[PDB]
This record gives sequence, C-alpha cells and structure tokens, in this order.
Amino acid sequence: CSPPGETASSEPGTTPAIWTGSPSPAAPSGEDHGGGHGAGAAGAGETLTAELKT
Amino acid sequence: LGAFGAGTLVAFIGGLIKNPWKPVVPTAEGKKAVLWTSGWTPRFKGETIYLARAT
Ligand SMILES: CCCCCCCCCCCCCCCC(=O)O[C@H](COC(=O)CCCCCCC[C@@H](C)CCCCCCCCC)COP(=O)(O)O[C@H]1[C@H](O)[C@H](O)[C@H](O)[C@@H](O)[C@@H]1O
Repeated sequence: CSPPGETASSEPGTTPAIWTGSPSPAAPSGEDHGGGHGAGAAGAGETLTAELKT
Repeated sequence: LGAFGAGTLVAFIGGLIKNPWKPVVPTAEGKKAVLWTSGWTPRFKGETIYLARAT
C-alpha cells in the first residue's frame, strides 16, 4: 500500500519569510541583560554608543 | 507454583519493560514522546534552530 499522504501538484507555495526567533521563555527565566551599571535613571545600562555625522 | 512463577517472571522483566510513549522530551507543545521529537523540535515556541554545518 502507498502511504496515506503524498503528492501535491497544486498550490506551488511561497518563499519562506525571514525567520524572527522569539526570546526563550522556557530556557531563560527572565530576559537576558547585557551591560551592568547602577543606572540611577529609567535605565541605560553599561552600553551606550553614538555616531557623530557631518 | 503458577502464581509464584507469574510474580517472579513479571518482577524479572518489569525492570526492562519501559513505556516508549511516556512524555519525556520537552517541547513548545509540552512534554512529548521521544519518537515524535528530534533535535529539530522547537523546545519553546519561536525558537531559532540553525542548520549548523558540522565541521
Ligand atoms: C501473568 C502475569 C500477569 C501480569 C501482566 C503484566 C503486564 C501488565 C503490566 C501492568 C503494569 C502497567 C501499569 C503500571 C506500571 C507502568 O506504568 O509501567 C509500564 C510498564 O509496566 C511495568 O511496570 C512492568 C511490566 C511487567 C513485565 C511483564 C512481563 C511479561 C509477562 C506478561 C510474562 C510473565 C508472566 C508469566 C507467564 C509466562 C510463564 C512461563 C511459561 C510502563 O513503564 P514506564 O512508565 O515507562 O516506567 C518504567 C517502569 O515501568 C519500569 O519498570 C522501570 O524499570 C523503568 O525503566 C521506567 O521507565
């Protein structure tokens, strides 16, 4: 016998969308954090960059 | 003799007998049996599983 599910001539398909993974709720109990600092404000952390343009 | 043989054989073989369908492997849809799940089964919804080449 042939397996019940085979063959699909119609519905050509579509290009898979760009994957957008989600942060792990199971593996991480919370949200992973980067730079550590006192940050006596709403929160900036130990990482702050900037690009000075012309 | 029949009861003792039954008990002894069952106690001998029950150590070996294991349920193939005990949900053990974690998955986004809760723990599932081993046969259903492989390394490609997302442990949590939306997990990224790269097709890593094995150098
Ligand atoms: C005449 C005897 C009448 C009794 C029939 C016995 C068969 C019915 C079993 C009833 C118990 C099932 C419900 C509770 C139990 C349950 O859910 O367990 C299951 C597995 O059932 C077990 O326990 C062990 C099964 C017993 C072996 C029976 C051997 C064959 C018999 C029928 C032939 C000898 C009798 C004499 C006739 C021949 C005469 C000679 C001429 C699955 O295990 P699992 O959930 O994965 O956990 C694992 C743990 O079991 C596992 O021991 C442990 O070692 C782990 O590895 C673990 O992972």
